[PDB]
Amino acid sequence: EKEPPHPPSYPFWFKSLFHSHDIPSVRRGYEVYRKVCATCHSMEQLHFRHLVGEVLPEKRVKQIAAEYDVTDGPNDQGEMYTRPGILGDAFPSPYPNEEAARYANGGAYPPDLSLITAARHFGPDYLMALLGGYRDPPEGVELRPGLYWNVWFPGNAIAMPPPLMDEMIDYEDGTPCNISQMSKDVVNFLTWATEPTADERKLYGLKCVSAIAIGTVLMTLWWRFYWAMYATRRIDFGKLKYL
Amino acid sequence: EKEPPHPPSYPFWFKSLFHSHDIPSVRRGYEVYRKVCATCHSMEQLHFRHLVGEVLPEKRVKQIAAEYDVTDGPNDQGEMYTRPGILGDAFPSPYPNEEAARYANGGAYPPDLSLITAARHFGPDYLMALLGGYRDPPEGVELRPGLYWNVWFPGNAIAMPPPLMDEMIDYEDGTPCNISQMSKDVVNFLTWATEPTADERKLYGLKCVSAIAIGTVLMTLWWRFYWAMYATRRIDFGKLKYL
Amino acid sequence: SYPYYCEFFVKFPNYIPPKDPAERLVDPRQKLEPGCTARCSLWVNEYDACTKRVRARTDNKGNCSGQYEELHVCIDRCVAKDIFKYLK
Amino acid sequence: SYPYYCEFFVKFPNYIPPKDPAERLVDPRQKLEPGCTARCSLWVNEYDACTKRVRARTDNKGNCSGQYEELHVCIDRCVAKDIFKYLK
Amino acid sequence: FMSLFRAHLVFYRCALNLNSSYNFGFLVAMTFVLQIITGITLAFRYTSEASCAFASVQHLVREVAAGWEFRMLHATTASFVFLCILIHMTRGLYNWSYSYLTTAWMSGLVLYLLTIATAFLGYVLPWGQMSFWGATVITNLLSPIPYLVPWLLGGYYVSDVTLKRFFVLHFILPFIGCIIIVLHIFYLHLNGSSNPAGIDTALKVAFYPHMLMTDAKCLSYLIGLIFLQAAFGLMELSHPDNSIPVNRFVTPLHIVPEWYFLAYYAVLKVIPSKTGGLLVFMSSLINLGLLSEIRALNTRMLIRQQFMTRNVVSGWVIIWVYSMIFLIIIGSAIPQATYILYGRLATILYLTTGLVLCLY
Amino acid sequence: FMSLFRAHLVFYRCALNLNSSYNFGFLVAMTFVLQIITGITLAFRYTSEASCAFASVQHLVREVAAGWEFRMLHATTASFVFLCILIHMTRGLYNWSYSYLTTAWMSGLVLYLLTIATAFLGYVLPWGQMSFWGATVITNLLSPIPYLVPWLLGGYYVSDVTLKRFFVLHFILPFIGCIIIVLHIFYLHLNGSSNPAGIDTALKVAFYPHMLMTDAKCLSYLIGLIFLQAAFGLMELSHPDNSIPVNRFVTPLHIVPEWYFLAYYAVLKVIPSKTGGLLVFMSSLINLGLLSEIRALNTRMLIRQQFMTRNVVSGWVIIWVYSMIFLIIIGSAIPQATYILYGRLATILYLTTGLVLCLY
Ligand SMILES: CCCCCCCCCCCCCCCCCC(=O)OC[C@H](COP(=O)([O-])OCC(O)COP(=O)([O-])OC[C@@H](COC(=O)CCCCCCCCCCCCCCCCC)OC(=O)CCCCCCCCCCCCCCCCC)OC(=O)CCCCCCCCCCCCCCCCC
Ligand SMILES: CCCCCCCCCCCCCCCCCC(=O)OC[C@H](COP(=O)([O-])OCC(O)COP(=O)([O-])OC[C@@H](COC(=O)CCCCCCCCCCCCCCCCC)OC(=O)CCCCCCCCCCCCCCCCC)OC(=O)CCCCCCCCCCCCCCCCC
Ligand SMILES: CCCCCCCCCCCCCCCCCC(=O)OC[C@H](COP(=O)([O-])OCC(O)COP(=O)([O-])OC[C@@H](COC(=O)CCCCCCCCCCCCCCCCC)OC(=O)CCCCCCCCCCCCCCCCC)OC(=O)CCCCCCCCCCCCCCCCC
Ligand code: HEC
Ligand code: HEC
Ligand code: HEM
Ligand code: HEM
Ligand code: HEM
Ligand code: HEM
Ligand SMILES: COc1cc2[nH]c(C)c(-c3ccc(Oc4ccc(OC(F)(F)F)cc4)cc3)c(=O)c2cc1Cl
Ligand SMILES: COc1cc2[nH]c(C)c(-c3ccc(Oc4ccc(OC(F)(F)F)cc4)cc3)c(=O)c2cc1Cl
Ligand SMILES: [Mg+2]
Ligand SMILES: [Mg+2]
Repeated sequence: EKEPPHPPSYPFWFKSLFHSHDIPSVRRGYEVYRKVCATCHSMEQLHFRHLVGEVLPEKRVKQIAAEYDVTDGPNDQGEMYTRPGILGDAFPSPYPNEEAARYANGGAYPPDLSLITAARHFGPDYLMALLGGYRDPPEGVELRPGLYWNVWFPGNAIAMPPPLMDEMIDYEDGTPCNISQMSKDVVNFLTWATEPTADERKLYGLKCVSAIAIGTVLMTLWWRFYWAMYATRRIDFGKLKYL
Repeated sequence: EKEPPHPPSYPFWFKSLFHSHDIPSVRRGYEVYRKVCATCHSMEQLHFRHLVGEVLPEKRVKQIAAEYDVTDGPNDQGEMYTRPGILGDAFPSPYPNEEAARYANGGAYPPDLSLITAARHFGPDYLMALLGGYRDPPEGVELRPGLYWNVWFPGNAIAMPPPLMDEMIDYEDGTPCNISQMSKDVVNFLTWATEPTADERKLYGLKCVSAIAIGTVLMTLWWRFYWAMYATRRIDFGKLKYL
Repeated sequence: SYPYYCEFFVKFPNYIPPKDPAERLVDPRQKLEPGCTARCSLWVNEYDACTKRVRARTDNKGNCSGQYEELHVCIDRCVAKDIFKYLK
Repeated sequence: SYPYYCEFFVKFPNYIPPKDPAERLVDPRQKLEPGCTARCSLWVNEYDACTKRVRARTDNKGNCSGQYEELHVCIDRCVAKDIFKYLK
Repeated sequence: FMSLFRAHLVFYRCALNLNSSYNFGFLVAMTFVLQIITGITLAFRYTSEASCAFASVQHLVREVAAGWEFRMLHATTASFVFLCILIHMTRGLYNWSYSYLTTAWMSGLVLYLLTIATAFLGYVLPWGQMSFWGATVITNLLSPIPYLVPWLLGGYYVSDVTLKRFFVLHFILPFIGCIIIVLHIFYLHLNGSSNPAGIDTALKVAFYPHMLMTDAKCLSYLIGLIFLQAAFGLMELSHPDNSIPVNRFVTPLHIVPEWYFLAYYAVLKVIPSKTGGLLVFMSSLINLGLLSEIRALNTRMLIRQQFMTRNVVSGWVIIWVYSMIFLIIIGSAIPQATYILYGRLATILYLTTGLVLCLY
Repeated sequence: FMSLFRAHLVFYRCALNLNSSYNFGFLVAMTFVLQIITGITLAFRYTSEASCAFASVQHLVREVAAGWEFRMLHATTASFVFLCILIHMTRGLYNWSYSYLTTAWMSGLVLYLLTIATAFLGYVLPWGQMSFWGATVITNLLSPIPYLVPWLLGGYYVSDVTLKRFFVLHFILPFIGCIIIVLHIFYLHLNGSSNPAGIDTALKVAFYPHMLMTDAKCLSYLIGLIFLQAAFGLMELSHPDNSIPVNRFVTPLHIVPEWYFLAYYAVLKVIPSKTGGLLVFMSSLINLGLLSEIRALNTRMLIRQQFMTRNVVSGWVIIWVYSMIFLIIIGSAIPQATYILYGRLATILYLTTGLVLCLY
């Protein structure tokens, strides 16, 4: 084997010390997940209540949850039933178990995407490149059905078909849709979903690292205050020279 | 309310320091559980392998396990299936959940009997008395359907119908069956099932308590050996009296 | 936390064989109950007397559960003394 | 263990509005690929030359994956420099 | 540290008239050791997850080699911890040991409170019916103190988060206790121990071998009685309801804690007010602590000999002991008006005897 | 104990020419303190059950207030523990401190092994892919020793029982380390510390305030750099595969441990024999321990000054440092014949430099 190529550095807004997530783009990436990726991928750690006040308002999240049928029970007779979703429910999964997922995808398992940007090298840059790396095979490489060639996937042979194509959904804010736009948006959503506490973490760090730095200066002055009394000291042997 | 009556002391063989379980009676009590009690009660902590070499031989336990249909999976297609039982399986439960159990018993839940003799005061003596305590109600007490009068059950009103009646199963060893015989046998089985390590525990204790006792005697002699040199000591003031 | 608590000075009985094996198809409690019912007669009378006092009251109140429980507890304790002699 | 690792000295670009909103219905990668394909021409020729050497061999062995991967990696790195200028 | 070992356990001089009443401090220490050894061993296979805690204890007994021995030894030895402490404290009240061993008495009281808290934490871990409902009640008597309850549990009820943190605290507190035992011994050997007659004397001998062999003899009896009870089950030290899984919507018919908490649980049960019952708790501890300053409460010079021998007026500690026994019986009974009347009679004796110990 | 506090932290006299190379012992101690505080706090909400361990860590970060801070501080500070220790050990090899501070060197080596074992136990607890497969491999290098593996796991494979016991050991070992730090300091203050010039001198001053303020200044930098990395994520200290659930039937494409174990993992990788690679491990530790007796290995009287200043032949410790750095690069690379060739080149330098330190 060989070392895979390092992906390029895209200028995502969140990459700076002083920056937050880009929420308008996080919203559009959630439409892309719901209408394209959710057909094969689960996000089992996310719950609808996580979106309230951080991405979408409460009344809008309720409408999205209620459009799904969720299993609950047991009832008084010891049976199972279905009901519309509520804020407390988790994102719905497309398959009940892993064996059923592989059976529907030719033996390949689509991984859970709850921590996906923390679970790959280079994270979001890798995901952006992957989504636009499908090419025709090179001379001398023939792939059997169910496999596709990709620049950035280790080994080049991936079992996921190209998920994106120009013009396929209509954003709600009017932004024109294309493969590159959807890629940038879905990456932002999945980066936020990997750790929604990123903004709280960074804002607290700025307050702390700045305070500690100032105290470090003060302690430096207090140390040199005592350093000078012995660095300027005079010791004479035999007789006194100068006062 | 009032304090329930203390049950009488029946002479079970295992009650002595030096005694083991009565295995011939444990065997017959397992037939009683399988053919009468198992219809309403689960024993979820017991496994077929627990019976091998301690109550029944291996080839006989396999035949009993295979007479049940056990759920297993998922298969390669992500589906569930059934198969005959094996030594590794647990005793089968009659209901899937507690809500289904109450629905079939007028709202009352038959408790799990895996630790039953450790979970009631006076244990096996209480269970023996309970099973033969059904009587007609006294003057002035009228019970609604689904309740029965019992001498030893707290409050006297129990929701379990009388489970035993003379002549209902045929033991394999030829012992004649009657209500009192079945009661003694089913109690022995359930006492063993509450802790199968009882015989190992008691036999190790005899070896240990006897050894420790002997060492206690030896340490008593070693202590009095040093006690005597200062208990027989003489101290005189002024002048020496005796040698 | 124990399946049972061991006891001292327990009398373990000897099995009494029957005459006809078909005899033990009926519960051997029936043979011991009459004798045990005569020894608890002090409570048989307190129960019969409490029924009359309740049958005579005008209102629909009163019961005999107290006397009834004491009576049958006395009998069960008398049966336990010997029941295991007839069980394998 | 982090969603991303922060970076220093990142150039955040300014959005370039289009002329007709319907223009951005096609992927704006097509406008940047030709220019980026000319700057990586050193690898376009190594790939075309390796195909001839493989087409001529008698046995059914040989491939051009090595040269092909280097070529398209060069282009993707050239596109990344400016792609976000045309995305909201 | 070997010069400290020989100075305090070999050449230390003691009065010749010591007896077994002065051996129970060593026995308590040995019970801590045994608990630390068996406790750590149980921790290798215990699960704090509420949904699986109860099952992990049973699987430990039913499947693991020797698992029954470590489980039953840990449960039995806990009862012997409190019996030894009780005899240890009663000797002090019989001989007025706190007269001159003041900081030894106070340090001991802190150790007693630490052991109470440790035992309470451990009894919730097996997660049976009595685990859940006993914690719910005992944690409500502290309701008068504001917000002292919802935080220790980290929830609106004794949920699964309380169980995780009770495990960590239970793990830690015994080792803190071992630190305070060192202080306890520091304050004792500062003054030297007393003796049964209550007199000063120059008739002393070295700890080793004479006195060391008495401690060893008593250790043998302790190990034999623990194993006797553990391996045969002669007494009923645990409640059967804790062999039942938790049910949050069904309260058991009779809620009673372990025997070593019963007496004071009865006192708090016969006092109807909830705030007045907790004040009674503080006053009792305050009385025990004040005995450290008994010399100063009267200008007459005290003596250590209390003259209970052949005395028909008895002594206050003896009267307390029987009042405690009487209340253990009340605490184990079903509530009934008659039981409540006598329980209040004994509660007065239980409290008054403590107060009059400060008088002479 | 306050006379010991003032004797060893206030009036203790030190050479005037001390500098920051003598401040990293304090920093290591402070990292232990921070780990104990954050570790205990994490334990209140961690679950050792294999089926739920991985989920308990994520729920801790995603739902609990300030849960991200204690998780990320514990992970970052662990890296700073090993960086400080490395600088601490390198100062000693530069100044030949083990010449007369013999038992201080040996005690330190024991502390180093204890810290290695603790870190290895902690890395398995989150129960991701790297947790499982790194433990499986590192526990097979010990296969030459008979039956040293199947018992530590208590099963036929790194199962759910191994995880329960790694939690208890990880809990305990740090506190044992705190005991050995006391011995370490005992052996140091027995002889007194050295100085950068390697000479005896009477120009000494008291620890407080002059030298105490240098330790405080360095503490500020440590706390600021830990929080900088913890709260912003500038460096990549953890592997991404540990954010994936365990799969027993799928090995990850690249298995590599934490950076502070990489170098010696590379040495063991370029040696084909499995038994010869473990002998190499013992010989290296034996060499470090033998330096405690460097005075006796030659009859010529040694000096502490090694004369690296302006010297073109450098020193053996410097050459070792660069060989270690070179191997960290090899360990992080995909196996390839060319990498293996150079890795063996550096391994020879890595080992030979240790041996020649015993020569003079
Ligand atoms: C012919 C061919 C020949 C070829 C030859 C080739 C080879 C050449 C030779 C070999 C060369 C290499 C040798 C090896 C290297 C080391 C050599 C050496 O020993 O040097 C001696 C040299 C001098 O030693 P020294 O005089 O004893 O001073 C050191 C004392 O310890 C200092 O003691 P102190 O701590 O007590 O400080 C005293 C002083 C302060 O002293 C200094 O500042 C001195 C620093 C060096 C100054 C260099 C100036 C050079 C320019 C010329 C001189 C200036 C003009 C002077 C005019 C004088 C007029 C009278 O205090 C004050 O003045 C008052 C308070 C201000 C200080 C407090 C500042 C706090 C800042 C915030 C802290 C935040 C905490 C962390 C939070 C998280 C992160 C944000 O030491 C150094 O300079 C060491 C610097 C170490 C820095 C570590 C941190 C680096 C962080 C980098 C981050 C990434 C930056 C990336 C770049 C872009 C950023 C935007
Ligand atoms: C062969 C056929 C079968 C038959 C044979 C037997 C078969 C069975 C097996 C063989 C058995 C025998 C084998 C040979 C044994 C050889 C060794 C021997 O004789 O041992 C005695 C020997 C006596 O020691 P000593 O040095 O000779 O003399 C000490 C002086 O007596 C200390 O006196 P002092 O003047 O120097 O100190 C003053 C004061 C200083 O205070 C203390 O020393 C501490 C407090 C002592 C009093 C303890 C009671 C207070 C604690 C209450 C606990 C309540 C429990 C809560 C639960 C309640 C549940 C309802 O102590 C006292 O006042 C002590 C006198 C107490 C007299 C109690 C009188 C009770 C009267 C009851 C009247 C009942 C009336 C109603 C009747 C109704 C029916 C008609 O003790 C030992 O050697 C101890 C070895 C075992 C160590 C303990 C390990 C187990 C821990 C659990 C048991 C705790 C109690 C243990 C005794 C504590 C004594 C202080
Ligand atoms: C404004 C615009 C922006 C720009 C401005 C900057 C912006 C950024 C922010 C501001 C930054 C500056 C702020 C002001 C700073 C004021 C304070 C200051 O200057 O601090 C320096 C000051 C220096 O101390 P000093 O008392 O002045 O002098 C001590 C003498 O130097 C001790 O010497 P001695 O003679 O007494 O002892 C002998 C021996 C005794 O041994 C020791 O002391 C221990 C060992 C020392 C050597 C360390 C290296 C060995 C360890 C390797 C670690 C490997 C890591 C593994 C991972 C690898 C991954 C690949 O020590 C030595 O030999 C030391 C000399 C080492 C020279 C190294 C030369 C390197 C040459 C490289 C050549 C490269 C060639 C290829 C080039 C290719 C490209 C062309 O240090 C402090 O005050 C320490 C404060 C922080 C405490 C540490 C807390 C963090 C822990 C992590 C960092 C660990 C390293 C820290 C330094 C350790 C020094 C011993
Ligand atoms: C079914 C038609 C799928 C749809 C729709 C999406 N994905 Fe998927 N994905 C699928 C499979 C079968 C696989 C396994 C590929 C293999 O060869 O093993 C994947 C894989 C991924 C991955 C992992 C890539 C890696 O490096 O391991 C990612 C990050 C991923 N998929 C993302 C993703 C996105 C963003 C989608 C919506 C645009 C999406 N997938 C849809 C199956 C299917
Ligand atoms: C369904 C017809 C049952 C059969 C067959 C058996 N049991 Fe049962 N049991 C049943 C119910 C509905 C209850 C609850 C009673 C109530 O009022 O709550 C029980 C209860 C028990 C108990 C618990 C008694 C107690 O003190 O709580 C025991 C020990 C018990 N049952 C034992 C038992 C045995 C030995 C059986 C076979 C001989 C048996 N039961 C059969 C329902 C039914
Ligand atoms: C004086 C010291 C100790 C006392 C008095 C004590 C007391 C108890 C008690 C009463 C129980 C409940 C037993 C039961 O009913 O099942 C218990 C359980 C437990 N204890 Fe201890 N304990 C002590 C020390 C320790 C230590 C030091 C540890 C671990 C380091 C420990 C670990 C455990 C565990 C894991 C359980 C649960 C298992 C069980 O309930 O059987 N204990 N403890
Ligand atoms: C873990 C708990 C305890 C341990 C390990 C312990 C240990 C000891 C030991 C070894 C002794 C000396 C031997 C002896 O006299 O028995 C002693 C003496 C003493 N202890 Fe304790 N003890 C504990 C709790 C207590 C308590 C709860 C009290 C009182 C409230 C107490 C008060 C005393 C006193 C007053 C003495 C001196 C007795 C005298 O010399 O007259 N101790 N203790
Ligand atoms: C938990 C780990 C350790 C702690 C907390 C610790 C602590 C300390 C402290 C506070 C000092 C005095 C201040 C200083 O010189 O920095 C010191 C000195 C020393 N330590 Fe460490 N140390 C640790 C590990 C080690 C190790 C791994 C070694 C060597 C293998 C070591 C060997 C020494 C030596 C030789 C000195 C005396 C240096 C001299 O005076 O020349 N220590 N240690
Ligand atoms: C020198 C002392 C210690 C070191 C070097 C150390 C190291 C580590 C490391 C490397 C991890 C894995 C972090 C990760 O990748 O997620 C970890 C996890 C953990 N440690 Fe520590 N630890 C120390 C002390 C302690 C102590 C004293 C405790 C508890 C008393 C503790 C409790 C835990 C727990 C519960 C975890 C699992 C949570 C997690 O993985 O984030 N640690 N430790
Ligand atoms: C004169 O001689 C004596 C007087 C004594 N006086 C008192 C007050 C106590 C005592 C102290 C603390 C304590 O802690 C408590 C645990 C649990 C609770 O609450 C509940 F509900 F029980 F759990 C209340 C409280 C329980 C009891 C003694 O041991 C004691 C012993 C002797 Cl010899
Ligand atoms: C001349 O200067 C030096 C020489 C040094 N020599 C050695 C041999 C070491 C050392 C000791 C123990 C150790 O422990 C090990 C952990 C893990 C393993 O195995 C594996 F695979 F990595 F996990 C093997 C081993 C790893 C490395 C040093 O630190 C060291 C430091 C300095 Cl300054
Ligand atoms: Mg006075
Ligand atoms: Mg020499």
